[PDB]
Amino acid sequence: IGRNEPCPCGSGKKYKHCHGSRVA
Amino acid sequence: IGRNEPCPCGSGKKYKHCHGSRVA
Amino acid sequence: PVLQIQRIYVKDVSFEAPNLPHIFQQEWKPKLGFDLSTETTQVGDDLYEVVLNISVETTLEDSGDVAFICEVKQAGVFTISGLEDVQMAHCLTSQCPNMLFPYARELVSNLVNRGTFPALNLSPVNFDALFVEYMNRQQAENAE
Amino acid sequence: QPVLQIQRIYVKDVSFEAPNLPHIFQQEWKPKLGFDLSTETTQVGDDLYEVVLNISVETTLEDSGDVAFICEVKQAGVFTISGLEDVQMAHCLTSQCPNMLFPYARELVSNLVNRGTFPALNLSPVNFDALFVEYMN
Amino acid sequence: VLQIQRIYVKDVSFEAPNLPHIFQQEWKPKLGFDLSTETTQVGDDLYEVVLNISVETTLEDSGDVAFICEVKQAGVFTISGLEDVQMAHCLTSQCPNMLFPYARELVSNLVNRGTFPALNLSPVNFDALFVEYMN
Amino acid sequence: PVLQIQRIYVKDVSFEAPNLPHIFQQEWKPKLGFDLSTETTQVGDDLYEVVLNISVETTLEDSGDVAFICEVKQAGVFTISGLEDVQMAHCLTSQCPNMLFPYARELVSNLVNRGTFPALNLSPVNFDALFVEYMN
Ligand SMILES: [Zn+2]
Ligand SMILES: [Zn+2]
Repeated sequence: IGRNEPCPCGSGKKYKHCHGSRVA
Repeated sequence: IGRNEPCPCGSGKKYKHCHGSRVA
Repeated sequence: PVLQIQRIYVKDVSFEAPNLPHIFQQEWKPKLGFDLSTETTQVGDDLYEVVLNISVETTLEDSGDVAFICEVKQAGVFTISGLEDVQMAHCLTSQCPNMLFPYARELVSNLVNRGTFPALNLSPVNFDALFVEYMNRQQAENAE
Repeated sequence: QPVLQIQRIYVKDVSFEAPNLPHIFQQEWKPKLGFDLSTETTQVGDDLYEVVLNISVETTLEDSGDVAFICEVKQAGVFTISGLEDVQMAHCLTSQCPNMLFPYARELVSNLVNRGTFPALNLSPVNFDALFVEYMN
Repeated sequence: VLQIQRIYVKDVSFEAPNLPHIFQQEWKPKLGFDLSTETTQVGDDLYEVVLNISVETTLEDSGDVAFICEVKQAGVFTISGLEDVQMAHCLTSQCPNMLFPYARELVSNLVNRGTFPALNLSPVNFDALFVEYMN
Repeated sequence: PVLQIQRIYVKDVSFEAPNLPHIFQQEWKPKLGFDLSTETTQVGDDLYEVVLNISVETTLEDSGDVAFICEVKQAGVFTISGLEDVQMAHCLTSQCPNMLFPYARELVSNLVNRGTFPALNLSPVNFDALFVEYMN
């Protein structure tokens, strides 16, 4: 699942800006 | 006197490749 | 008989550095994660689009924090013809991907520099080895 | 005496997508450009602020509606700013700084588009003062 | 009236003579920065403003040149409806100021290519070059 | 047997657009001149600096005026060891230059775009072929 892919949760957010974020 | 400018001395070389070189 | 490169382009690019600017306060002890794969698609008569997928993730070890993650889909359209099944498989999983690597390398390099992280120049990859994996995985599927 | 110094310029996030390749290359290049922009600031230290310039670009081909490419850039910079009155500082964070960051973002967008072998796209100059007048209200 | 018609580079030069060995020296940089502008009318109400920037960095404990970068960043502007003084400020301060950030990014870009630590030119007060003009 | 990239950097760069802005009024009928060459230098034990030299000149046919001239000296330092004279010759004149080409290509395209000229992305160079011209 690519960082740019649509987050698997219909947020419309990209995987990396939703469930895939790594911020800390 | 610009780096890409023809060197003052009809070398043909860009000033930076003639009288403007900084090759230590 | 013929292998020609028609066009080299990027299909997808992604670069993220979530922990900036504070991450630059940590000790630069990088741990590099590198993922790679290729895929082909016939796009015309003797026209094939080969795509090189590269994923790179760097984290600092004495913290686990992600410095940056970079995903790239480098592609090229090739004109290929006059090759036996195996010769063709080697061309699509080794030869072509190998021509595209240096372009992906420079792309990764360029993006990492934009985040002001120390240079990252992907080490050469031996695709012949990936070609062997393809074969072996096929001798496994065709044998069911 | 007021001070405005550039500490670091970096990219926090980049995205470029070209969904319909290589077939989109067969359509007539009649581009329709969608351009979104915004900025946001965050104090990251004493007199240290991180200004972020967000630029979103989408280009579609008119006689088909197909997406040629989407490009989103989050260009940022850490600046040392001090000695400004509330209004002065607001202008500096919503106009001055974003303006210094723009050309960087512009070059990143052009760089990525060229990598998708699309004809050059050099974002036109942005008058950030328009974005200041809006912020004040 | 003041409109930007086109922004382009007329001349660019980046040189790092002492590579790769210079990377072994202690990075104790000494920055030399030169700047100047010049205008030329290229049409009716059309002026080409050129920002000239020269940057030279040497390492102090050796004097060796790390890199030299020269840029000629320009733009074509449509300018009209200004008294002699207001026009002078526009050509020697306003316009050069619009062009600076583009030149900044160019220098920054080239420096990066040489893998030297980032160099982001500090903002320049162009009103100063306007005063110098008047005088 | 080894081949590692230590550093990739530019030693010299030049871009010139003499006839601006008027050249923008001529019909864009480009004539491209492209020159290339490489050179190597041992810079240490198993350390070699490979330099890719790219020269590019574009003129407009209907007048001969020069649109732009771009010269790039792209280089890289590589750790190379464990190769026979021929193998090494191929690695220094083909393998390494090939790794550097896309960097130089990007720099040329980057500078050309700064001059607001239509995109110029140098076509792939088969260095294995420029290796043959070396054995001769
Ligand atoms: Zn989600
Ligand atoms: Zn001379």
